[PDB]
Amino acid sequence: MSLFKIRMPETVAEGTRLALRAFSLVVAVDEHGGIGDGRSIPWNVPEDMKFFRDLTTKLRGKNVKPSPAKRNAVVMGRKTWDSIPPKFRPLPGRLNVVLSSTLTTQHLLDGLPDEEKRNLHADSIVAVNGGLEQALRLLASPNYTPSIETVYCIGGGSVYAEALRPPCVHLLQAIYRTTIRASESSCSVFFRVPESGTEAAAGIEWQRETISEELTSANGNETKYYFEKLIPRNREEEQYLSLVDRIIREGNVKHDRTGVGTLSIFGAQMRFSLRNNRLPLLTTKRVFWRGVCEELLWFLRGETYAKKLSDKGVHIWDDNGSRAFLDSRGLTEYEEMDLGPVYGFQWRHFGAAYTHHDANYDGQGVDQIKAIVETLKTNPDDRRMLFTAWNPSALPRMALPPCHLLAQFYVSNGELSCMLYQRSCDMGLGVPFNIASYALLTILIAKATGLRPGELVHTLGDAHVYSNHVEPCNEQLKRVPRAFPYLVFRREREFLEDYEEGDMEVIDYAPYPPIS
Amino acid sequence: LFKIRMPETVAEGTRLALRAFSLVVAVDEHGGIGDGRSIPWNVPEDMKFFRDLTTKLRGKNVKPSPAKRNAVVMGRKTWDSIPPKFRPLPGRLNVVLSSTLTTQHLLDGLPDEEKRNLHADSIVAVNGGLEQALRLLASPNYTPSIETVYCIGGGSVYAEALRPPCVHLLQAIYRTTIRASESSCSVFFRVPESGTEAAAGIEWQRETISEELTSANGNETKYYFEKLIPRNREEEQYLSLVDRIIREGNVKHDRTGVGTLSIFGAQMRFSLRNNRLPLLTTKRVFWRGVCEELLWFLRGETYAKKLSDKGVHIWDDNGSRAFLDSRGLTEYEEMDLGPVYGFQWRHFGAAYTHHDANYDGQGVDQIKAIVETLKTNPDDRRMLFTAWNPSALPRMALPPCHLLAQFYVSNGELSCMLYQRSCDMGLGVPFNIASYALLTILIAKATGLRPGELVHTLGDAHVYSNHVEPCNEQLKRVPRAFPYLVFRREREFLEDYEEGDMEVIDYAPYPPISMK
Ligand SMILES: NC(=O)C1=CN([C@@H]2O[C@H](COP(=O)(O)OP(=O)(O)OC[C@H]3O[C@@H](n4cnc5c(N)ncnc54)[C@H](OP(=O)(O)O)[C@@H]3O)[C@@H](O)[C@H]2O)C=CC1
Ligand SMILES: NC(=O)C1=CN([C@@H]2O[C@H](COP(=O)(O)OP(=O)(O)OC[C@H]3O[C@@H](n4cnc5c(N)ncnc54)[C@H](OP(=O)(O)O)[C@@H]3O)[C@@H](O)[C@H]2O)C=CC1
Ligand SMILES: CC1(C)N=C(N)N=C(N)N1c1ccc(Cl)cc1
Ligand SMILES: CC1(C)N=C(N)N=C(N)N1c1ccc(Cl)cc1
Repeated sequence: MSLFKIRMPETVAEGTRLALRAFSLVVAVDEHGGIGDGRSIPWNVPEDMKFFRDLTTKLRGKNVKPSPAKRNAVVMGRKTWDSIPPKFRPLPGRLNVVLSSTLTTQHLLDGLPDEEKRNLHADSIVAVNGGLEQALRLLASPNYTPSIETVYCIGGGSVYAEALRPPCVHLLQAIYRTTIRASESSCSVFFRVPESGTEAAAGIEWQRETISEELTSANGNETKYYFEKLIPRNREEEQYLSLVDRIIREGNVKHDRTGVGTLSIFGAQMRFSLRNNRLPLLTTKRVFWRGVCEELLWFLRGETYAKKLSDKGVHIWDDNGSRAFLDSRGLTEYEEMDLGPVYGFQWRHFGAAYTHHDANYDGQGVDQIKAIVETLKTNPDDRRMLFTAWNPSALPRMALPPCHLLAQFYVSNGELSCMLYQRSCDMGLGVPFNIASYALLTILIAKATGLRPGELVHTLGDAHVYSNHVEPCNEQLKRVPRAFPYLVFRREREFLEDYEEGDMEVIDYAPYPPIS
Repeated sequence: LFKIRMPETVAEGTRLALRAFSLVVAVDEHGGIGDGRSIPWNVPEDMKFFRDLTTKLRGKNVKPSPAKRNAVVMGRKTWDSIPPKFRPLPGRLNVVLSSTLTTQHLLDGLPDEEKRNLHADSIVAVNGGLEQALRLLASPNYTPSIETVYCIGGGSVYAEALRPPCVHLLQAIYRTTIRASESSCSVFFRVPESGTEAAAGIEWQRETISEELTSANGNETKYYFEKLIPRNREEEQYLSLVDRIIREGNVKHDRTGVGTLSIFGAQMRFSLRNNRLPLLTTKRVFWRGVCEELLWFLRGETYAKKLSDKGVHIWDDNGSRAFLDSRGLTEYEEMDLGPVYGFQWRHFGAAYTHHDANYDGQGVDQIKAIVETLKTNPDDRRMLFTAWNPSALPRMALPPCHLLAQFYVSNGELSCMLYQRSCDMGLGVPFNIASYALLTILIAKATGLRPGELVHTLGDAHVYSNHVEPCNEQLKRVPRAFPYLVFRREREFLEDYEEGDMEVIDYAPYPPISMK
């Protein structure tokens, strides 16, 4: 359509490029915090060693063994790489990234005992002339992201130091620390977690997710040790968990005509950071992001024919798209799964006359989306940049009124912010989905106007919890939220409407398992 | 037929149960009101203070007439204490609580008949306690004619005012403490402590406390004043948001050079229960304008001359032959704004020619439909109306600032959520909280429901650059208790309601900002 469509700008890829890849950290220390006796660890512990081996090699989803197209990487200082017997070098099943200003990828290769091995481990060994940051940077490249599932900082006194301070600390998703109660090993380097509220912690609040019971090693000195997984507390996801909990403890009970019950409160707001490629996909329960992605893209394109979603295996619109339901809405003239002028149609053709989904609508009605894209690039402080699908005229003609019916954009310091207005909000499955959807829209719109993603604000109206969801939503409440993942684009397009779900990839999403 | 008919529960939805009052009292360093047998301390300054506060009216120009005067409530014992030759307290309605004395009884106790008749109007007895007295001053005879009620005494009455239900109605407490040389007392005055059950959620705070004064009564009596008020967290919601904006907002500049400090996304809640009217107290809100424009809105009016003809020129700038022409609205008579606000509320989508046309029946009447769903299916999650119509903004003098509102019904109370895109914290927001509270209250009256809560959601919240100094001044004032809204008479239809049908009682805002 070209002119009917919104042409992505040249900076399209400039304000969304992953600058630094997210990672985790594995480490062992003594009761005093020591980590290494200068070049060695005077305390090799069987259990801890197997743990490091398992943690760093295994992938999310059991039954999938590492391979060259999907594996984990480890980043280590040169002195650490040097402390590994050349015979066990490199650590198998992972991409070994070494920090060195004296050794090149080639040199590390030379170090391996024979040629054969040097060739057999060629794609598993690369040097980086820089510290952690330049390594995390190298990793974010198209070649390693999403290729490398998880990056693990396996250590080195200087790497751990770079990792625990801005900027690399803002990407540290988890800290796995093994504490061995050594009989005496007072080393040199102390590994310490910045305490909450101090300047060092840089605003981050590290809280345990899990702590193991004190254990006894099968080694020679029955050494005692324990494990701990530490994560950067997530206030953002907590807003959500707090609101669900309040609805369950204080919400009002209501049963509709169907006998469908719900607990609910009225009026609420949430904030979600969208900077540096941050996607707020909730962690205490996996979110259907492919479903989320396909539908948002479905929106911006002005679609109304749900079959396109159900063909790509997304069935969120079947119930409300059937013949039976449509007939109950008086839309007996609509093809099955032809919802009418809903969501997207009102976004790109407000007030246009609707007939059937396959008709030509180009140039019809007010294309709100195309004007907001144009105003942001010429008058970013305009206070009237908002779209609505809430059209009282077209409403009866719709399969049903839109739940997320209003959105507004704000600009400050080149950062695109978006406010959302959801009249009805199902906390259990609806709200998380909607948070992902609008987060995506702000990113895609940001990329189209030459701005950086900022924040997503969410205004809830009637936000409920189904009765049939109270218990499972209670189980979930137990879990403490983990760090959010990030989304990257593997390719850009010429027009906003051209983006496909595959063009982007969600990296480092470690959501808790399905509630039992 | 086009107008919204009021139900017969119209008056019951907002009947003023108890009228709001204040309490004046004197105590010694132990909290001794007196030895139950007359206050042993005549501290002249206190007497003139008492006389001044309880007699004068806010209108620093009106004299106490039976049509507009202050009331004074006291127990029989306190009324006896008043020298017969000085009964009743002149210039104030004397309200006496007694289970034996009668309106005629009190009267006869006064000597000469000349005053026994000139004061039949300023004396009245109530056979019951304080709670009954406030319920009696809430009748149409006293509210709003009585500008303010003053519980002036009796240990039994003070105790009642300090406990529910009467406390929830106490606007303030004036307490003078005397350095008592005589401890001859027995009953102690005590303001419930913050957080204790006795305080019933109310947190009493000092607005003012004087320095130690010395009476010219020849005894060197040391004494001091106090003005305690119920903490108004709700207005502090607004005071805080302004502080935050002024303190950390994004300074932007219009294309005309006009400056603003801003933040995007905020929310505020306001209780509309029991005739509570959330009119900020830190700066007087023009209620006569609010009320008239809202009414103007409900009627679906599009002609501002009708509002300017009532001393409300808020739309005179956008009603200019000049402004209008810029908008290309060349064929619009002056002051004809086009299909804005009200028009989209009652006629969404109708084609607009001139404010003269008859629109009855045209477009969608969002208000009607809500009022109906409200009385038959109060749980429906689609009770919201919008003024944001992209196909018709270009024909509007201006696009709506407060563009969307939704309703929610719980326990028979009506709540409302307002969405305002641009928000002038300096003048609009305060005005807009007023309007939508009024709107919510009237909607309740129209649907046999009780006013619940008003939720205010903001988009671009800003403080105009040249308002910093004034707002900073206002921020120094501790918010006072919100006033109450009442209704002298009712109506057969909602479009019929006139500004003079409701009265705003007990509104004691702080004086104008000394903007030198
Ligand atoms: N308890 C535990 O879990 C662990 C303990 N250890 C212990 O720690 C000690 C090793 O720590 P340490 O001596 O700090 O060694 P490291 O393993 O951190 O190696 C440091 C080396 O990494 C390189 N490097 C680091 N930062 C940069 C940078 N910004 N730019 C370029 N190169 C960089 C340099 O290589 P180059 O010299 O080539 O320029 C450098 O000398 C040992 O005693 C080991 O046993 C190690 C890992 C884990
Ligand atoms: N220092 C100060 O600031 C003040 C000092 N005082 C002094 O304190 C003393 C007040 O006496 P105290 O007994 O505490 O209180 P009151 O003066 O309130 O006298 C109580 C009397 O008020 C009436 N009353 C109270 N509650 C009810 C009710 N629910 N229904 C009907 N009638 C009711 C009764 O009249 P009845 O017996 O006829 O039924 C009752 O005996 C006085 O001596 C007065 O001078 C008073 C005010 C202020
Ligand atoms: C096994 C050990 C000591 N334990 C932990 N927790 N973390 C590490 N990074 N380790 C480690 C792994 C490999 C190398 Cl080369 C050095 C230390
Ligand atoms: C003047 C005095 C003592 N002082 C205060 N602060 N409050 C009262 N209510 N007073 C009072 C007024 C009238 C009567 Cl009859 C009794 C006490």
